[PDB]
Amino acid sequence: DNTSTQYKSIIDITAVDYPSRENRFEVVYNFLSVRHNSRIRLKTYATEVTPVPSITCLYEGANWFEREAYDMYGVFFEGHPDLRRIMTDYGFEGHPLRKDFPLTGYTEVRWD
Amino acid sequence: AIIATAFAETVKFSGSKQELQKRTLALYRQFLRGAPTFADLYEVQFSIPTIRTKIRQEFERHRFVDDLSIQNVLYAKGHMEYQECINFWKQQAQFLKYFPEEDDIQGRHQPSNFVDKFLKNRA
Amino acid sequence: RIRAFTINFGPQHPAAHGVLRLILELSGEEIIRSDPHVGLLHRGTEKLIEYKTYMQALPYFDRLDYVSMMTNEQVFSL
Amino acid sequence: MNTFIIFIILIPIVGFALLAVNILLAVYKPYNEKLGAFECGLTSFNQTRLAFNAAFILVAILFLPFDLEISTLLPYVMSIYLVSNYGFTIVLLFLLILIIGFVYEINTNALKINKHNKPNTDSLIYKL
Amino acid sequence: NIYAGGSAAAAPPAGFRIHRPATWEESEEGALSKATKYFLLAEMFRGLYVVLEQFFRAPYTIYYPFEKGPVSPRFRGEHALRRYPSGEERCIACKLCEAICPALAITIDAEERIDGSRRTTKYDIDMTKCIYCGYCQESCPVDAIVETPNVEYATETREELLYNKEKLLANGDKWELELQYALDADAPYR
Amino acid sequence: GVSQDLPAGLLDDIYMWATQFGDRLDEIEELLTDNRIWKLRTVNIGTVTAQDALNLGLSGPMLRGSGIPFDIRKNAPYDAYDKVDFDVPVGMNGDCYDRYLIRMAEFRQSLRIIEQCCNDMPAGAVKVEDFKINSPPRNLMKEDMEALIHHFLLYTKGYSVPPGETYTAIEAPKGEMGVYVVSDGSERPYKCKIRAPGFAHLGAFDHIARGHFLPDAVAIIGTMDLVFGEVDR
Amino acid sequence: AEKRIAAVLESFDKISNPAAITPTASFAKDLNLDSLDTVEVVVAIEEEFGIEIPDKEADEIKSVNQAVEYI
Amino acid sequence: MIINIVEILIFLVCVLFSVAYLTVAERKTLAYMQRRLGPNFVGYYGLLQAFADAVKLLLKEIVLPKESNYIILVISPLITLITALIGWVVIPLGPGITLGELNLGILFSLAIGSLGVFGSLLSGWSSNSKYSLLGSIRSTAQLISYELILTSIFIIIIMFVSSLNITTIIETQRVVWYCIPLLPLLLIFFIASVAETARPPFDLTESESELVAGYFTEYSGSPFVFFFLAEYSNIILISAFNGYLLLGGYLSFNYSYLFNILFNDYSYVSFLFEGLINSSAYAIKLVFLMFSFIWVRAAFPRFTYDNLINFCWIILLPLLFGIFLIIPSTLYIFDSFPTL
Amino acid sequence: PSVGQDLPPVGGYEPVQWRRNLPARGFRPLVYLAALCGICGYGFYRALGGIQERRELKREK
Amino acid sequence: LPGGPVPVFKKYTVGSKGIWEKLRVLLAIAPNRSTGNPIVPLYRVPTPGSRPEANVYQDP
Ligand SMILES: CCCCCCCCCCCCCCCCCC(=O)OC[C@H](COP(=O)(O)OCCN)OC(=O)CCCCCCCCCCCCCCCCC
Ligand SMILES: CCCCCCCCCCCC(=O)OC[C@H](COP(=O)(O)OCC[N+](C)(C)C)OC(=O)CCCCCCCCCCC
Ligand code: SF4
Ligand code: SF4
Repeated sequence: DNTSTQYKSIIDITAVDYPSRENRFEVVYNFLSVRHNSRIRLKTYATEVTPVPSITCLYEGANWFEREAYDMYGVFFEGHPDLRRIMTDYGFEGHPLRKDFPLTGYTEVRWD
Repeated sequence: AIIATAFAETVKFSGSKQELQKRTLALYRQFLRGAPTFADLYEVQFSIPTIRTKIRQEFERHRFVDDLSIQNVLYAKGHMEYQECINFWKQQAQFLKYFPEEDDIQGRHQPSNFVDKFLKNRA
Repeated sequence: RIRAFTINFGPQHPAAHGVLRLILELSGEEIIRSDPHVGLLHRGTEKLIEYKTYMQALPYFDRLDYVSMMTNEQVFSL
Repeated sequence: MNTFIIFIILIPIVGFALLAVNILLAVYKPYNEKLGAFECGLTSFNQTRLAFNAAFILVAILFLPFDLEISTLLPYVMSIYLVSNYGFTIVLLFLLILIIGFVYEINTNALKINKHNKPNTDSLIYKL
Repeated sequence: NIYAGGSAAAAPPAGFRIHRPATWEESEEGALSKATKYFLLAEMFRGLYVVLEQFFRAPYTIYYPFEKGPVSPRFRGEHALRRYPSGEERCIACKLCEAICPALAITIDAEERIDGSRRTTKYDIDMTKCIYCGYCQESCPVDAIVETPNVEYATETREELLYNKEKLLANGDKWELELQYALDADAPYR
Repeated sequence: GVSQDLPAGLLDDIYMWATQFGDRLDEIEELLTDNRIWKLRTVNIGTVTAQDALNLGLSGPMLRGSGIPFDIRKNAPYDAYDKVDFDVPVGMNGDCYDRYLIRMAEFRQSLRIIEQCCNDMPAGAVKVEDFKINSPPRNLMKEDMEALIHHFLLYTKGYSVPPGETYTAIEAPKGEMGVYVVSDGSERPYKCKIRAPGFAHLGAFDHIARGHFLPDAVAIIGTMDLVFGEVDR
Repeated sequence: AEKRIAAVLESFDKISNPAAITPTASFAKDLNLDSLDTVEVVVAIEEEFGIEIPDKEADEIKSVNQAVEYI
Repeated sequence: MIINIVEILIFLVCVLFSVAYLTVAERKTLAYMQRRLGPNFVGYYGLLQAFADAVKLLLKEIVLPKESNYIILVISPLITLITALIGWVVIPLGPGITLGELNLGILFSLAIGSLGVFGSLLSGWSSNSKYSLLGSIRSTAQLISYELILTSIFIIIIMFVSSLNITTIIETQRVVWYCIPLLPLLLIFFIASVAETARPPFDLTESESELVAGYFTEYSGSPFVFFFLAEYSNIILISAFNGYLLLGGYLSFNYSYLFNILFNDYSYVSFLFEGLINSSAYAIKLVFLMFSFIWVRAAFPRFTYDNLINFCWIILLPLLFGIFLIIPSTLYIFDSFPTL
Repeated sequence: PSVGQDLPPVGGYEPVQWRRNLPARGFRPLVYLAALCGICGYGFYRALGGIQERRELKREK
Repeated sequence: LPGGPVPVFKKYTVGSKGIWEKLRVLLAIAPNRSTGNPIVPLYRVPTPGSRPEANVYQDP
């Protein structure tokens, strides 16, 4: 909302897992200003139990991105209206983009 | 705008364990009340009491967790699971993941002592 | 009280393109709430790329928007 | 026993014969999953009857008076010469009366389904 | 000049504000011409005519499998293992194909042959894992593993699509001439 | 760069295809652009305002239809887009019909650029000329020791990327396509997240489709130009 | 009428004295029913009578007497 | 009796095979409009394609869903096909050359036609799905709506003739086909016939609905054959209505002079030749109308339900009422009320 | 160097057509309206003449 | 205006000859429009597997 910045479009939100840090997860926001033809990135941090404030109040487009970040990493977003899995199977246990989640997971399906 | 769906609760981390206890008992009530709806949606073989028993066992599993943050996450995920079950978003296949005991006997040999486990290279 | 009627538009539906599960709520004619369920084609590509060399990861980008293969390649290459 | 009656009897016979052939030759192996209603591959919950719009009712109800209006002109077209100018005047009066009702239907917008949700057009005002 | 919160490129371009929409009373066409277009479906008739013109043009269809679509020397089809003109295998088990394979479709085993040669004792491709990318063929230092132009090898059982070394060598023997056309056309470009 | 050079007769064939693609476009436009039924299905269907388009993360036609002149090829030029001449179509009603017109004009502009590339294609290499990054040509690989070593290493270990991170975006056919890649200095990316325009478009569906009829929803899905491999990666 | 409530709350586990259900008996004090058990018995009551009970009123229920007073 | 049986067998075979080959013609014509070939492989030049589809379907298992009134779902398509075929009993291929020479033939056409909505209406009830009920409701509303238009045009034509005998209506067009003074009615009748058969661009129910493929979504085997056959049979029959109401039926040109040159007296040869000329005229008109159905399918996108209901009740019906006024007025002005 | 590379012609290729080419065809709308009026009027002339002669045939019968 | 219409004989598509060309010109919505069928002797000839340039190509 500042006149010299005017970053009106939210481009993406994701997380990056850094298992060596005390706060595992860094949350990354990318923003675009069509007014000034400019981009900017904003980082914060989180753990498996400490949430982040949802930015859906500021950008509606953020909604699904935060859901994906919750689904892949387990980061919670405080104030998110409808926060649930968006990618994984119903009842899927785990957050697959964590460095300790194995590549092929734990379970497989078949017809019985 | 982008509006929430049926039985969606905005994520709020309770600042106190008592204010979480209220929400948690309310979620337990919701699950117990939805049990018959579950038995109808998912065409289950077993009885409504079996579903409610399973729900009790699930809530029992975390009866002694102390850290407030962990309880907050357990509650938010339990509510996600309630929303998934009550909206029929789940199919029968994923819903029946919760009831492994309800399936029949898998075989004659489930070892319990050391020798039986050792004969199957599971010691 | 308005009572929504809920329809699964897809996945096995010509307009839903085989993989979209668009859960719609109608009051008569009109859509009042829409809930697209996705992940019916979630392949875990982003997890797989972390186990690949950059050269080995390039062909995963062909298979994202699989009518626009070369521009997908182009963004990864840039 | 002219061709008319024989043809009219013959048609249902052929339909029933094709049905019988299909019953006799196709396999028949019902089972629970096959017996489900096809709704895009998923299952939906049983629901109270959908609330419908009034235009759906109104098209079907208004079909009957308009259909009767149209069908009441059959005696006129079968008697036009006999009743020539007097009946021509009478049928004009009858048509005009029915057209007044058509006018009522058109001006009341009786068969229009209005999209309940409309874009907001209110100005944005700030109390400085 | 000096801008505050802006710039010359964020200034609106000349003419960015659109002209006001015209009303009905400022129309060039009289109402009768418009009604003629409206009731007689003029543009719909133009569309029908365009469709009808196609009906008298040559169709594009080819009569597969009696005719065949275009194929190029670079095309990536079913895999084969090649020989030297002497008949010796070209593969010396460097395992570069196995290392590069993005789908991990290749499984290789090697040891010293009783004549001392470095050669494979096992060369497997899971054709149901393979993505037909051609990376193995690029990686090979001796042109041993190749993709033929053959696409017509559908099977009735999945077990038939796990190619072992015998199957791949037989493919090389079977397709060597077509492979030589393709190589003679594309080797300078690799 | 690219993995191989163009074969010998390709520029001529692309040019001959280009000499008739314009007519191919005209006939589709004959069927659609002025058809009153097409307009009944597209005009004022799936309307998005410019401010809401920005707030929802829409890009490409989904944005240009609302009147905003933004296109990465002109705003942040990459590979050779600065060297070619083309125009950018911008809508004003933010509906399905404006987006259809935008896509049809983009057909023509792509034909323009393809012709300019057929006329201005220069000589030289097609991949970067450092064999630590890209593999050397095969006749060097089978004659020169350094070339063989570099080929072996590139196909077994891969090149190492300096540590760091980037978000890189292009004007893909469906809107802004981005990648956020984090390098830890090794041969394998530490993190790679794909920003698919279809993801944000389908996210905006619930805001755009409210209050429409079901066939309008079919039309809106079609106007978003969704491919679902993009959506769920 | 109250006898139906006594029947509903009699057929539950963890209680070894079926005759201990006096019209003013508290679940947490007499029966030794857990918080979860209290929710279960409240749900069983409201299901037996077919009535839905709101959140605040349901939580404030703590005894047989309050159950009848609301019944 | 014998002659009656032979005539009925000939007429029935011709109608059923014409219906079978209309599906092949649609596939081929759409194909060549789309720069492809269409069926050219099952039989020579793809001439056995329809029979392959029919045999395949006749050997396909019938599925009765669980919540389904199985009797109603198996009899609904049967009755639609039966009424669709019964409609052919009054179509003449020459003066009086028909299976049923009814003085009330037009009325028969309209009544059997009005029995055509029950398939859509009953098919949705066949199951217990609310998707199905809504789709059937819409399709039924469209069907009765355009039934009004077709009936109005019938009555407008009878204003010129004052007869319900189809042969007589055709015979009065030896002076001029009724499409010449009433050309807008030709356009309107074709549009309404396409809508009444629920053909594109009037195919809401099958192609934009909750169920994937209309109210036939649940049909397999011979019930599907019944619905498909009834649809194409109604296409040809409604085109025959168009032909005798507006296109002069079996009339082409005056061949009196040519026949007087060729023949010197009545014979089975002259009778056969006159019959061939009449039938070929009616057949070629039917061919043009079938081609037009397919061509319109090739050229246009679909309406929505709201669009088509508006088209029928706000645009077409008011014009038809205005025509109700203007036709008897013109007959009165010039003293041209038709006698019986 | 560069030997054997695909390259453009020295003069370049002739320009291709890329702008919209949908030329207007057909008479002005009022011509079609006039033709429709003429067709319908001639048809009405014939149909009313036929009706009148049919009535005289009815008198004779 | 560059990009404007070019005649049909400057487009590498088969088209018609003789009396049929006169008929097509009389009956076309737009006479300058091509049919879309590539000219067989000119298009993708010689085939990519028999290019002479392959035997002179060097790494650039
Ligand atoms: C000038 C004085 C005139 C005097 C009165 C006229 C006398 C009668 C004229 C005969 C023709 C009348 C019937 C056609 C009228 C169509 C009018 C129309 O355009 O309907 C438009 C309707 C939407 O309604 P509206 O709101 O008015 O449109 C504004 C859109 N912004 O939306 C629609 O319904 C679209 C139009 C429907 C087209 C149906 C297409 C189905 C098949 C097309 C048939 C084409 C011919 C096929 C035969 C093959 C060719 C040989
Ligand atoms: C509102 C309508 C106003 C139209 C006014 C037009 C009058 C023009 C003068 C020509 C008449 C003429 O001279 O031809 C006379 C004709 C035919 O009769 P006849 O046998 O040749 O005459 C001999 C008299 N006998 C039989 C006693 C010996 O009669 C007609 O019916 C044709 C009228 C032209 C058609 C007008 C219909 C207009 C379209 C209506 C759409 C709703
Ligand atoms: S083509 Fe690609 S995926 Fe297939 S074996 Fe070769 S390297 Fe592996
Ligand atoms: S096929 Fe080639 S790359 Fe693969 S192991 Fe053999 S020699 Fe090495």
